[PDB]
Amino acid sequence: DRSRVFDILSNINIGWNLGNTLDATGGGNSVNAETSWGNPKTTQEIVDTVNDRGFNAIRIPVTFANHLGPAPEYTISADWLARVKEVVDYAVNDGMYIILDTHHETNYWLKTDPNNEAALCEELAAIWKQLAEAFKDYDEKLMFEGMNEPRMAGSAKEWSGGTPAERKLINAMNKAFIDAVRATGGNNADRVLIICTYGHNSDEPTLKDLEIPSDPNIAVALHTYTPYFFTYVADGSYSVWNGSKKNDITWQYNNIKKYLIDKGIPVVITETGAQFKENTEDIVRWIGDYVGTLDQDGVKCFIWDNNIYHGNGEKFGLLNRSLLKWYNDDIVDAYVNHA
Ligand SMILES: OC[C@H]1O[C@@H](O[C@H]2[C@H](O)[C@@H](O)[C@H](O[C@H]3[C@H](O)[C@@H](O)[C@@H](O)O[C@@H]3CO)O[C@@H]2CO)[C@H](O)[C@@H](O)[C@@H]1O
Ligand SMILES: [Mg+2]
Repeated sequence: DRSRVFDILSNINIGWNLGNTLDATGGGNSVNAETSWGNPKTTQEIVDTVNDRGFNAIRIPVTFANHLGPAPEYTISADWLARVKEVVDYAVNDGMYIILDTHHETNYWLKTDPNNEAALCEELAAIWKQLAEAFKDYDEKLMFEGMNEPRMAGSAKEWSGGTPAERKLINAMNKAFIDAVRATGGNNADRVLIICTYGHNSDEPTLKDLEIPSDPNIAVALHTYTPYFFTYVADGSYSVWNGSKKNDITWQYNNIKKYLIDKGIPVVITETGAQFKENTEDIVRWIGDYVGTLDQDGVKCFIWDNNIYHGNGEKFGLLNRSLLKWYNDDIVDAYVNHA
């Protein structure tokens, strides 16, 4: 019976990622990593704005790698831990629902080599122990997401669910994450712990191989920027949404139902969104089909927002952080009013 996770999650309207921020990897062992990819230092005002618009839930991606001491302790540098805590606290002050993850660890130590299971499991555990300790007293609105898109970068199946041996590794790493957090006690004993598939992929073979922990206070995370060719820019990508491709979303959702929802397993889309391609009207329609699909079973999603809209890059930006204004209110309206 996993109904406690469902009740907690049902309180979310819809979520928002503080993207390209604490996940950013410049600056080395320093708090400047936060601004290394060109975003301003996060403020209470920024979080207020996110919450006030209707995003009562927030994902705070954090890349810890460069702020970790040497193995085997992997001590998180105090300055970095304190800063992460500050940013989390912004959301706590606003009584928001919060996901804390580890993020671009995949650039560093998190390489899904089955033969290195122990070392990977131990490092993940050593990081989450310290995090779980630092957030021991935080209430049930704070959730942990162990990994972000855990995978072997450059591998043939990097972005399509990895290999069978890798997926078994993921199951072991998921288990190590849960184990380390539960062992810290306090509010971490029944805290919602959000696990993931290889690369956060949601294809049937990726889902089929997913070991579901017996721990009843967990949820499964997936990333679905579906369809890829609408949401991203690439050879073969399009910006028109007439509804013809709704099937690609429908098809994928049924697998998620088949393997998770219809077994009573909580599911969360911890990342989704569409890059701006001068196509407000189309994205609004896509949001209707996509989020409306998730709303069929009360599944919540968190929108990726990297604060890139005018300039070059992947245009997932929605909140102009420096002006505390939204880049595109029609798109945002569709998100926050999805119900
Ligand atoms: O999963 C989120 C992740 O997506 C990354 O893009 C991946 C896509 O996930 C994947 O669907 C796509 O597959 C396409 C392939 O790369 C193309 O070359 C072409 O052959 O068609 C495929 C569609 O079946 O690959 C991309 C490659 O990046 C994003 O990079 C990343 O931001 C995000 O986290
Ligand atoms: Mg308690």
